[PDB]
Amino acid sequence: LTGYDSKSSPNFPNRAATRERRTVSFNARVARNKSQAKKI
Amino acid sequence: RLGTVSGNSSLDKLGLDKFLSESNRAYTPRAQPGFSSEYEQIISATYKQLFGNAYIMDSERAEMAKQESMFRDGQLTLKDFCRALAKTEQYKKRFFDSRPLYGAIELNFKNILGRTPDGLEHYRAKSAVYDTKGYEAFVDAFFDDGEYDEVYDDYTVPFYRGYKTEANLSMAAFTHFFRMVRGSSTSDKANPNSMQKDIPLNYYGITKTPLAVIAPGAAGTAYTESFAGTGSWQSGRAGLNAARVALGVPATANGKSFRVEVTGYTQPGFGITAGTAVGKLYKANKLSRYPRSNKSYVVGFDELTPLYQRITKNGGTIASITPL
Amino acid sequence: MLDAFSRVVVNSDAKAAYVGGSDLQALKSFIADGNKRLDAVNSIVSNASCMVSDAVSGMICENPGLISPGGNCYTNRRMAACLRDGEIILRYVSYALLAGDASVLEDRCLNGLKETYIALGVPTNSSIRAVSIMKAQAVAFITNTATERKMSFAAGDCTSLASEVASYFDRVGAAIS
Amino acid sequence: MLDAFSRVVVNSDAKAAYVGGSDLQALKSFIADGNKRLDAVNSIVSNASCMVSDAVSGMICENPGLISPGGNCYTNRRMAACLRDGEIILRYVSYALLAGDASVLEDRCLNGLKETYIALGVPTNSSIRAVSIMKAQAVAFITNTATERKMSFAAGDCTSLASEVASYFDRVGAAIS
Amino acid sequence: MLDAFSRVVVNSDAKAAYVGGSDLQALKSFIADGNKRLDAVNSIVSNASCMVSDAVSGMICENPGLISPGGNCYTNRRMAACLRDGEIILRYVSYALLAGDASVLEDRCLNGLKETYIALGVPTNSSIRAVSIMKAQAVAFITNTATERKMSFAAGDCTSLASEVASYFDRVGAAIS
Amino acid sequence: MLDAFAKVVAQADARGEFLSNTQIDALSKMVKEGNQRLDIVNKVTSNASAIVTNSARALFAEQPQLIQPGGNAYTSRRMAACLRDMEIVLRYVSYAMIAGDSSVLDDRCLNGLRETYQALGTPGSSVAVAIQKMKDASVALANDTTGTPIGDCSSLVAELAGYFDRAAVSVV
Amino acid sequence: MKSVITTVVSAADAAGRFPSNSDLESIQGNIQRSAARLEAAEKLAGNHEAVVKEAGDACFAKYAYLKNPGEAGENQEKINKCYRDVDHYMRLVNYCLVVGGTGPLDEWGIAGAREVYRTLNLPTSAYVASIAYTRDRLCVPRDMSAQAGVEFSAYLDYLINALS
Amino acid sequence: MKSVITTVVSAADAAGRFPSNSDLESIQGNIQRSAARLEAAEKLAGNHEAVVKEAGDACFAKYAYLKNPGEAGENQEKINKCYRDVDHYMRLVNYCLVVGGTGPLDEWGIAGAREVYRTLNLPTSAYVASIAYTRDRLCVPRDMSAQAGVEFSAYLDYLINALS
Ligand SMILES: *C(=C)C1=C(C)[C@@H](Cc2[nH]c(/C=C3N=C(/C=C4\NC(=O)[C@H](C)[C@H]4CC)C(C)=C\3CCC(=O)O)c(CCC(=O)O)c2C)NC1=O
Ligand SMILES: *[C@@H](C)[C@H]1/C(=C/C2=NC(=C\c3[nH]c(C[C@H]4NC(=O)C(C=C)=C4C)c(C)c3CCC(=O)O)/C(CCC(=O)O)=C2C)NC(=O)[C@@H]1C
Ligand SMILES: *[C@@H](C)[C@H]1/C(=C/C2=NC(=C\c3[nH]c(C[C@H]4NC(=O)C(C=C)=C4C)c(C)c3CCC(=O)O)/C(CCC(=O)O)=C2C)NC(=O)[C@@H]1C
Ligand SMILES: *[C@@H](C)[C@H]1/C(=C/C2=NC(=C\c3[nH]c(C[C@H]4NC(=O)C(C=C)=C4C)c(C)c3CCC(=O)O)/C(CCC(=O)O)=C2C)NC(=O)[C@@H]1C
Ligand SMILES: *[C@@H](C)[C@H]1/C(=C/C2=NC(=C\c3[nH]c(C[C@H]4NC(=O)C(C=C)=C4C)c(C)c3CCC(=O)O)/C(CCC(=O)O)=C2C)NC(=O)[C@@H]1C
Ligand SMILES: *[C@H](C)[C@H]1/C(=C/C2=NC(=C\c3[nH]c(C[C@H]4NC(=O)C(C=C)=C4C)c(C)c3CCC(=O)O)/C(CCC(=O)O)=C2C)NC(=O)[C@@H]1C
Ligand SMILES: *[C@H](C)[C@H]1/C(=C/C2=NC(=C\c3[nH]c(C[C@H]4NC(=O)C(C=C)=C4C)c(C)c3CCC(=O)O)/C(CCC(=O)O)=C2C)NC(=O)[C@@H]1C
Ligand SMILES: *[C@H](C)[C@H]1/C(=C/C2=NC(=C\c3[nH]c(C[C@H]4NC(=O)C(C=C)=C4C)c(C)c3CCC(=O)O)/C(CCC(=O)O)=C2C)NC(=O)[C@@H]1C
Ligand SMILES: *[C@H](C)[C@H]1/C(=C/C2=NC(=C\c3[nH]c(C[C@H]4NC(=O)C(C=C)=C4C)c(C)c3CCC(=O)O)/C(CCC(=O)O)=C2C)NC(=O)[C@@H]1C
Ligand SMILES: *[C@H](C)[C@H]1/C(=C/C2=NC(=C\c3[nH]c(C[C@H]4NC(=O)C(C=C)=C4C)c(C)c3CCC(=O)O)/C(CCC(=O)O)=C2C)NC(=O)[C@@H]1C
Ligand SMILES: *[C@H](C)[C@H]1/C(=C/C2=NC(=C\c3[nH]c(C[C@H]4NC(=O)C(C=C)=C4C)c(C)c3CCC(=O)O)/C(CCC(=O)O)=C2C)NC(=O)[C@@H]1C
Ligand SMILES: C=CC1=C(C)[C@@H](Cc2[nH]c(/C=C3N=C(/C=C4\NC(=O)[C@H](C)[C@H]4CC)C(C)=C\3CCC(=O)O)c(CCC(=O)O)c2C)NC1=O
Ligand SMILES: C=CC1=C(C)[C@@H](Cc2[nH]c(/C=C3N=C(/C=C4\NC(=O)[C@H](C)[C@H]4CC)C(C)=C\3CCC(=O)O)c(CCC(=O)O)c2C)NC1=O
Ligand SMILES: C=CC1=C(C)[C@@H](Cc2[nH]c(/C=C3N=C(/C=C4\NC(=O)[C@H](C)[C@H]4CC)C(C)=C\3CCC(=O)O)c(CCC(=O)O)c2C)NC1=O
Repeated sequence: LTGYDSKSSPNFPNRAATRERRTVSFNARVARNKSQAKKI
Repeated sequence: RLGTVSGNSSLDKLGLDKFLSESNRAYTPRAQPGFSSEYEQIISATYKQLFGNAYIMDSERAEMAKQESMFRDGQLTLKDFCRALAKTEQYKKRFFDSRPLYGAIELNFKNILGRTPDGLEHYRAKSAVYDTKGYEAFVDAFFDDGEYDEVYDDYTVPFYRGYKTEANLSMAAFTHFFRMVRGSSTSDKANPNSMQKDIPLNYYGITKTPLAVIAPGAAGTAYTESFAGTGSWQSGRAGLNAARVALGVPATANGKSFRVEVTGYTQPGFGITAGTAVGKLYKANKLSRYPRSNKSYVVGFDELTPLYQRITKNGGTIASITPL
Repeated sequence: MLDAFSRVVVNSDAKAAYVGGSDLQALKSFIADGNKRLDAVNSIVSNASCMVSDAVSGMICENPGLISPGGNCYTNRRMAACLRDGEIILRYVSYALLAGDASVLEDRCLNGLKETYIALGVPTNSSIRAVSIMKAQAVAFITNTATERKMSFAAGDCTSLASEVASYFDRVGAAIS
Repeated sequence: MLDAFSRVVVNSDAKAAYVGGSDLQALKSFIADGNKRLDAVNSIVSNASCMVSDAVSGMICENPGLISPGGNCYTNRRMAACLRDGEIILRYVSYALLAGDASVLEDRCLNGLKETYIALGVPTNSSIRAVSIMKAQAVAFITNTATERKMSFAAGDCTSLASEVASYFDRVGAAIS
Repeated sequence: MLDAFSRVVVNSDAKAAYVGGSDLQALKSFIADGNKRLDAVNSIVSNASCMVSDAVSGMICENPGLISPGGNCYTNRRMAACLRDGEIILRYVSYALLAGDASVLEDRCLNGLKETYIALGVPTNSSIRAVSIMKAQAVAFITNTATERKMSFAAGDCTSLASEVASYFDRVGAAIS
Repeated sequence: MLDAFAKVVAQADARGEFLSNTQIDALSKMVKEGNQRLDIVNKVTSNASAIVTNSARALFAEQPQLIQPGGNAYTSRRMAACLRDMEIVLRYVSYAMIAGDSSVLDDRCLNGLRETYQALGTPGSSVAVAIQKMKDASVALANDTTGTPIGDCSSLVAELAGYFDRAAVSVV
Repeated sequence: MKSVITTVVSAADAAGRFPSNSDLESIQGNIQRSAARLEAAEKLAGNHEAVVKEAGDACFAKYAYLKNPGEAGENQEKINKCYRDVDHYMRLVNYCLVVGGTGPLDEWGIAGAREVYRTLNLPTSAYVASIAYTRDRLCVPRDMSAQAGVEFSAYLDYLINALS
Repeated sequence: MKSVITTVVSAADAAGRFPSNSDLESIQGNIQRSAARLEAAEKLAGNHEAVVKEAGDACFAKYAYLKNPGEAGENQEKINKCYRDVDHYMRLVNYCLVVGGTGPLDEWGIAGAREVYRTLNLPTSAYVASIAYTRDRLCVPRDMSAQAGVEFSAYLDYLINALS
């Protein structure tokens, strides 16, 4: 095993709450790390 | 104005008035072209919060032109602005390179997160990232963990929250908030517990020792005390501050016991008169009547009213009385 | 933070010792009465809502100056904060009853509460009547002695837990006075 | 925070009284003398950027050691901040004249300025000279008694509004001392 | 942002022309009929929460599929937000009536609403009906065509804003579509 | 401590300037009101027991929970410490009336009075009601024309009310 | 304390600017309302004991089940605490009429109302049954002027939406 | 566009609130000030070509050194790019007298002006001299009324305090 733990990366998509956030900030948190492969 | 009972409110009279008014919420993804008069308010509100009422001259600000341009483009407040701003040189100059490591952690909790490190493990969780991965990943750990995303939004400026019950820290970290944030007309360089050169909550932040809260603007707002341990194992000196315990037979005789803190002790204004003495002005060792201002006392109830008159009739002023 | 089991292992850590005969006998007794410890905690959290409404209304009807203009519980924002300042207090005492150790309300609730209430202006001589009422309610629930609510239980005795929960409720009044 | 109408409410709330024909008369003159107060803040926001630099130079011309190497206003960045420090003080006095009562500069500027200036090392005699200049600059602007600039008003009296803004400047010197 | 006053100052700016007596009558009648704008926002905001709950529970009495099992308005959590999605859009068209121009909500309320409702599966069939009956509650309050509420207003005409506020209600029904 | 004459000197010494001709006119106006300044502190210190006890009795008459068993004035010692504090404040207001400024009132009475009453548990809302009741018991007593020649005292009576309102607001 | 003055000196301190004529023309409207808005608070103060009694007696008369045992209106001291609970609300609407805005209402009575009536079992449906009586009982030719009753009835509807 | 309307609807939105009574009477003051703000705008709009001329050459009288080589006034096109640069500032004031507030100045004129004037080598002291010319020879019974001139000059000295 690598370290003391194996927590996931913050670069992984769908990691924040997205429960009762604003419509400006809801759309920012669903497309967190998906923009690259859509354009690839 | 001071007090806790006048306007049926108590937090806006501890120096948190102007902080209790603002939101700065950035109601759109990108900044609208053609105009700047709305996002300039968002930019400058982020500057006064993240740098902590610091002055940034217009040549110092012009170093950070690139960043302010991407945030005004289609990028976000926390990761593209507040994380970029804390990796500039105008941030690292004041809060990182001037201090030891624990001064940097206490100011990143205050600036980025708006609260206080309570306990040794909040320090150690952030200290260990610097030793293995340098500064540029040490700032990331204040952002890309599970505290920032659930409290502040993607486009809200990180307001202060270390005083309220929702930040589930402690009640000792409540008193530590009113040592860091000493009002609204104050900065980090401009408060007498950290002059941008030291660690503000060093012994009290590690051991979670609660402090007496002294309101900014009160008569006795200049109270500051120095630190020395006592006891022969840690090789310390007796006689600097007062104890915080009131342990013995003097605890419950003369009533219950309190801890009083005085600040202003000058050489004139001791005797039972109105004027200074004239003559030699000092004894043969020429120290002072009070070799340092900011004396603290431990006193019972039945000796509280004679002590009070000894404090005030000899020039001192009372900063805080807490029961022990 | 620390339970009854981890309290023992930090005492035998100082001795560089293991756990043997005499130091497991008081710990197996915790497991023995462990069904009664769960069976007492559930009797509190089942009806804690009436326990915090009756408690801060017993302080008010004893001290009528708390709802005067200029009283600490005068407006609705100050009264609603009182209704949850005591609901936080009851949450952490029921943690120390469940874990069998008072090192959880000592850390996250009691440490620094006295310096916090004197800053905000909360009268601490009237905050202790609200806890002493809750002390009388909590020992009248883990023994079936509540006047207007009877709860079914297995037969037996629970007076040791009545002195355990009364030591937690008295150190809340010892940390803020 | 608290304007003039917001001060008679909190004073009558401690009595838990209704505002009536004895307290409304003090505020009925406040709306009759409102077109003068609007006419007078306009005379100080207009001449604001010149009042600051005249007062930081006027402090320096009486204390020439303040630009000496070791003085508080030596370099550019220490001088640039004194022009900033001196106009946030003026900006809250233009607020407290606009509201009516002194509780916007008291709790946002003078709540914490005493220990601001004894941590940076700013001399508390030089700064209250720069306040006392702008005190005289605003009083001579409110009445049309300035030497080099006169502004066209409808004829009357503003002696009450002149002595009110002197009291706002006079407590800045009492606070940071 | 851009109200009815700021609408003419960018139309004249983009042609680089002074605003003059050719087009200062459209803002002369706007000011002279400004009390009708104040007598219309005050006749909406007095029951602004009431006309939500009559409409969000009036949407479902044409369509029982919303409180079907598996429906979009099934639980209490989804019913809390539907009454919350229904008080924002009413609040933001209050902002578009005090301003006089729609531009307060095409950058704040409607900027990207279409992509969030197709993310959560909020259907476009009901939200148009949810605002169409709230629009009919809006246009029936500024004139006195409401049934059990008849506010005492000064006489005149209000068919001008009634063709305006409903034009601010079908633009969201064309944006979320 | 300072008085109204040592206040102008301590102001002028910090600027190091010679007192103007129009600043001796202010101090010579201040001596012409000198007999009436003595006529107010004589009318107050000759009524001090009647000022306190008539205003203490009026306090517990409308706030009976102070002297109810359990309140913060139920004991003989908790009551004798209450009439002492109402006489402490009146003593340092009459000190601050011959002096002409509230410097002995702050440094020896009020700086620390709010911090004391938060520690002990004394309700600060009722110390205001106690202080405000002694103010108009003394203001109406200082407008007594008997024994003094009839003139005007309305700029000195308004000053005595200002010291009471300062000590009332510095405890809440 | 949201009033017209405290709106603009807190909007300006947000930006960090001086009061311009976007802050001076606001207080001109404070003069164009105080001649009639202060007229209602003059009438309400000298009449409130004749109004708070009529307001509660239109609540218990409709909500007659509240005087049953087990409820929140048991005995006389609870009903005496029910006129104390309403004569605050007729005092807080008096305080909002003199500050101009809705300052005292949304931070003294409203702020925290959802937790002090749900805990103490106080029905929030009876509060609106008494305030709407006072709104529907408002007769502008006799009792007021025609411009006080526009704005005096506008703060009761601020309560009703914030209680419902 | 920091006018009286767009500063109350931004204050309520930051709190999440409906437009309350403190918002509705700060826009009453917008009505009782337009009669002394709009007639000062059309008078500028019908006479801007003759007032920007005598204000333009005022800085070319005082700072007569400007027509040296290496400075702002070499050739005729630098004069034509100068009587345009001052013609805009009377238009942006004319927009601030029809929007009510100081909106169009501090986003189009003031914003970004300190850095375009430092690198193009334009001395700002001739801007504050040409502006303070037309600020100082208007007389209140002839060209305006006593209420339009205080409104007109207040947006004039907003420029000079922003440049200097
Ligand atoms: C069920 C199928 C059903 C309902 C539930 C109810 C809801 C509803 N109401 C309308 C029309 C109006 N609603 C109004 C709102 C109010 N009237 C009031 O007096 C109070 C203050 C307020 C409620 C808090 C108004 C003024 C109207 C217009 C007049 C009228 O009475 O019609 C609709 C719209 C119907 C449609 O066109 O689809 C609905 C759904 N009505 C139901 O039928
Ligand atoms: C809510 C009804 C609970 C409940 C709680 C219990 N309360 C108990 C004792 C108790 N209650 C009060 C408050 C009451 N006395 C007053 O004088 C006033 C107001 C003026 C009120 C509201 C007090 C003060 C006390 C204790 C006395 C003391 O120690 O100081 C209690 C213990 C047994 C009993 O008295 O019934 C309980 C269980 N009872 C319930 O059933 C629901 C769940
Ligand atoms: C004193 C506090 C009480 C009392 C306690 C007793 N409880 C006894 C047994 C018991 N209780 C439960 C339920 C409890 N166990 C759980 O696992 C959970 C939740 C997950 C709960 C709430 C159980 C299952 C049992 C075991 C036997 C049974 O009832 O079937 C008990 C007797 C057994 C023992 O002492 O170990 C006592 C004395 N009884 C009282 O009279 C007072 C009120
Ligand atoms: C004392 C400071 C001055 C002085 C003041 C007076 N001003 C008077 C009238 C006045 N000023 C204005 C402009 C002001 N009101 C606004 O609403 C705005 C912007 C939003 C501004 C800048 C107005 C409209 C008026 C009223 C004019 C009128 O109605 O005729 C004034 C006369 C009124 C009174 O006496 O009550 C006075 C005395 N004048 C002075 O001579 C000293 C130096
Ligand atoms: C259509 C919505 C109505 C209607 C509206 C009219 N209202 C008229 C005048 C008016 N409204 C008010 C109150 C308003 N002014 C304020 O300053 C505030 C709040 C701060 C409010 C709510 C006033 C003061 C006036 C002026 C006349 C008066 O004082 O009574 C009006 C006549 C003026 C015009 O037409 O320009 C109309 C038509 N009337 C209707 O018939 C429907 C129901
Ligand atoms: C001037 C000779 C050009 C020209 C320049 C403009 N650029 C404008 C906006 C803008 N530019 C950038 C790119 C910039 N940011 C970066 O981080 C980097 C490289 C690392 C570059 C080159 C961005 C991101 C933006 C967005 C707007 C903003 O940042 O606030 C611009 C318009 C400004 C506005 O819209 O307010 C201009 C005029 N444009 C031209 O026509 C000539 C060719
Ligand atoms: C009610 C029975 C009391 C009383 C309660 C009040 N508490 C007030 C504010 C407040 N209280 C706490 C302590 C609480 N929060 C915690 O996080 C923890 C421990 C985990 C505890 C015990 C805090 C931190 C605060 C600050 C406010 C906040 O966090 O939001 C309060 C004042 C509210 C206000 O200032 O408006 C009251 C009235 N006071 C009483 O009179 C009775 C005795
Ligand atoms: C000029 C008249 C003075 C003087 C001024 C200096 N002030 C300096 C720093 C400074 N001042 C403040 C307070 C200011 N900020 C506010 O927000 C408010 C009111 C709300 C005020 C009055 C702060 C917070 C700071 C710290 C700036 C920072 O740390 O970045 C200062 C030092 C600047 C520096 O060290 O870079 C000076 C020289 N000093 C004088 O000698 C005259 C009397
Ligand atoms: C009710 C009449 C509708 C309906 C409403 C629902 N909306 C739900 C979630 C939701 N809505 C929005 C937009 C709203 N948030 C904003 O910040 C703004 C503008 C400033 C608006 C208009 C967002 C961003 C979300 C995401 C989740 C959230 O933020 O709470 C929703 C589902 C809630 C849930 O999934 O838990 C419902 C039911 N849907 C309907 O069927 C009717 C037509
Ligand atoms: C003001 C609250 C009274 C009032 C006072 C007046 N007293 C006047 C003269 C005066 N007062 C005293 C007594 C004072 N001088 C002392 O030396 C001592 C203590 C030893 C005291 C108490 C004296 C001796 C004099 C005579 C000097 C003189 O004639 O001024 C006085 C002037 C008289 C006048 O103006 O006619 C006034 C006004 N008079 C009032 O009406 C209120 C109630
Ligand atoms: C008021 C202080 C004096 C006064 C001065 C004179 N001005 C003269 C001509 C003139 N004035 C202006 C400014 C004025 N005209 C406008 O169109 C506008 C704004 C839209 C303003 C403020 C201009 C532009 C001109 C030249 C062209 C023209 O006449 O319109 C003038 C006559 C010639 C001269 O001396 O320059 C005088 C005496 N006039 C007065 O009556 C009082 C004494
Ligand atoms: C929650 C789930 C979860 C995961 C699965 C990983 C997914 C993941 N892997 C990598 C990143 C990577 N992952 C691999 C792994 C592999 N490449 C190979 O050649 C092999 C096929 C395979 C393992 C045997 C490699 C080599 C990188 C490259 C790291 C780099 O680019 O430096 C990254 C980007 C780096 C980072 O964000 O830290 C992420 C998000 N992280 C997560 O959070
Ligand atoms: C200054 C702001 C201010 C308020 C807005 C009110 C709000 C308020 N009311 C009550 C308390 C109460 N309020 C009422 C009134 C009623 N109960 C009902 O069921 C009826 C609906 C209604 C009659 C009109 C009653 C009966 C109580 C006492 C309930 C109890 O504890 O027995 C309490 C608890 C403190 C107390 O018991 O007095 C508070 C904070 N009080 C305030 O001080
Ligand atoms: C819509 C708002 C708006 C403005 C406020 C101005 C502002 C402005 N002026 C100039 C540009 C200029 N402005 C001036 C004017 C002057 N130079 C001086 O020193 C005197 C103070 C003044 C004469 C009275 C001159 C001479 C130039 C040309 C500078 C150059 O091109 O080198 C430019 C650069 C583009 C250009 O060269 O035209 C801009 C943005 N233009 C605008 O479009």
